[PDB]
Amino acid sequence: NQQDAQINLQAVKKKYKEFIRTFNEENFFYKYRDTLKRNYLNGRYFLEIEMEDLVGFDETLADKLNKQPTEHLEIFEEAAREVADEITAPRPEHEEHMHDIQILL
Amino acid sequence: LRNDFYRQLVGKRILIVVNYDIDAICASRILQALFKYDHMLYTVVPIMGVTGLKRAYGEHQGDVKYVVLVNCGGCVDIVELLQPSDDVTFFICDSHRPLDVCNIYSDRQVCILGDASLEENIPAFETIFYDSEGEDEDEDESSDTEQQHDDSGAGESDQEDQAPRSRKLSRLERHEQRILKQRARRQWESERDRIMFEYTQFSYYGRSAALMVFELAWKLSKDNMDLLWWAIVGITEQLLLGKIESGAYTLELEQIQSHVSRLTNKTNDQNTMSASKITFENDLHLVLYRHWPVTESMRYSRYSSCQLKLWTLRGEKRLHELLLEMGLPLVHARQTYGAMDLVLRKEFFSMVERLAEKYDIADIVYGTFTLSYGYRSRYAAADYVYALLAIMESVKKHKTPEDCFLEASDALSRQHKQLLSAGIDQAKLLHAAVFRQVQSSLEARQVHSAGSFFYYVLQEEHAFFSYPYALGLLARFLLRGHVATSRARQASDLPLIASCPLNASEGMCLLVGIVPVREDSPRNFFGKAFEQAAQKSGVALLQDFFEPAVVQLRQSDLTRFLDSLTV
Repeated sequence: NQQDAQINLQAVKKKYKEFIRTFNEENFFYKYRDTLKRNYLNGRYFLEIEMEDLVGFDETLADKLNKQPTEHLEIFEEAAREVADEITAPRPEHEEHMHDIQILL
Repeated sequence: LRNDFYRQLVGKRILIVVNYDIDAICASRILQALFKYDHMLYTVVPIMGVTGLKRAYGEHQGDVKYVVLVNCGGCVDIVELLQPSDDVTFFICDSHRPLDVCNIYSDRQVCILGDASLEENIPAFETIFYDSEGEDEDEDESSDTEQQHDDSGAGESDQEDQAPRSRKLSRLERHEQRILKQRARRQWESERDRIMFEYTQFSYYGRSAALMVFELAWKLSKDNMDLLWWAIVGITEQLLLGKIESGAYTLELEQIQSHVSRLTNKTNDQNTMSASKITFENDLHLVLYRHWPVTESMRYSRYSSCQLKLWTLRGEKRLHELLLEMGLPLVHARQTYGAMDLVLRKEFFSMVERLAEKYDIADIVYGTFTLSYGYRSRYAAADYVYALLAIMESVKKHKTPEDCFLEASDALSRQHKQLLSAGIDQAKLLHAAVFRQVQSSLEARQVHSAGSFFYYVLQEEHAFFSYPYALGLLARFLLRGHVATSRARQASDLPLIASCPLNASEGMCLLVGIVPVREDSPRNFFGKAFEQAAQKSGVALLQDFFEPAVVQLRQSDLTRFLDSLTV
């Protein structure tokens, strides 16, 4: 973990993790949380995503996402399960066990 | 002013917003807003023509005293137009400015917002209606007509030595008892030199339709960002100083920025999603930098193209050579500008602005604004208006004209946007269908000069060119097209006409007038110029539009009318 750039942590640390909690418009639809949870409910274990949201969010990831996507698109998975397992808790008692998920582009 | 007269505005009204325009909707939706604000119910209207107007008032045969029309007025002594008007309050706010004087005078049922650095038409009524020659509004020596009529004591009154007014010179006879008529006509005609300078040689537009309206609603403490954008739309329509003039561009850089920059409601906390207050930047009238690749949108605008002549190959060769100096990749020249990678699509304009100084183009960059709703994407300055013009979609359902109007006014909200991309798409396909005819018509050598002008005629109907906006656009791409490369430098300056088939309307052969090159302030003859042949032979002509530069004929009753209209 060489915290200068291309680090294992910064992305997952908050950025990807909070992108979705932060993904907002009123009408209170415009997240990927609802879609995620309601997908989980029916055994789906995935969700759908764009690639021009980073322009909605930033100007850096994408020209880094194209370069080493093999890693970024699993940091996505890890961030996904940790940001979703908090909601797997209705209280701490009904994550009988976590589970693995697949992202889309 | 109406910081006093607006305080009249509480009772019932009718708010009419005359025939299709972007000044219209931008100027009117704000006032719809204003007027459901102070708890007034009112009436917005579609206008299909002056007859549409007259039937509209006919359908509103009440005594709605606060009648309102906007962006019109120069049609008649409109008490003659609108007889039952008794003391009814009308409001004119039109930038079609060369308007009658009887509408200006008669301070009864009209609003003289007369404010201009031209004090040139003061007695323009003091002799045409106020004087007359060989007239009946008079007395006779017999005792049966021994009553004093509306004695103006002028030529409007008798000419038989009965004129108590008109006290500049002698009474009985100057050289004869009816030299009254002589001097009457002297002034009449010697200053019809200036009356015919008005309204019978040339027309133009004036000022905004709705920036005055912004200042009106600014004095009531409204910082509606969106209203800045809507008025921006209203101006950027005919900001096109080649289409119809702005002029004030380098003065509104003070005006509007001063409206908006100085009052900074948040100087430190604005890095938020919704409607982060408008900005300003210096960019182009390149069509659609944003959502398309370069190489198609570097190709359908006239000014970028005509100076570099791309509808033939060689333009593409030099094009590629300047992409070379730019060093854009061709793939990148065929992915959407946003779909490009980063650094190129940041530095694009940064380089293009300075090293296009040296290669045949100087007049592409402008000053304008742009903003986000949110995180979807960053809409553009005019890509509304070029989506709007594509909504004038004259389908055969008969409802779609007024319905598309109503749709359009329901578009520029921050809400309805699934249609706005629709407008973009429709616009693009039409935009390169424009180009699709120029090669056909140029190199078929369809440029009929036929004397003192250039002239076009066409053969059947396109849904593009059913209506005339697309038609003026046709004429205004070919013209530069042909006159770049087929001429010496002598004859590049003559005007242009163009037929316009309407297979829909039983055969009428529509036309539009348009002007020669590179004279921004020296504008249309065609405020009246066509009407010469209308007098000389005269056949079923129309001037229905408050837009002047247009007619509608029969299918085939034009050519001899044209031969008369040679001169």
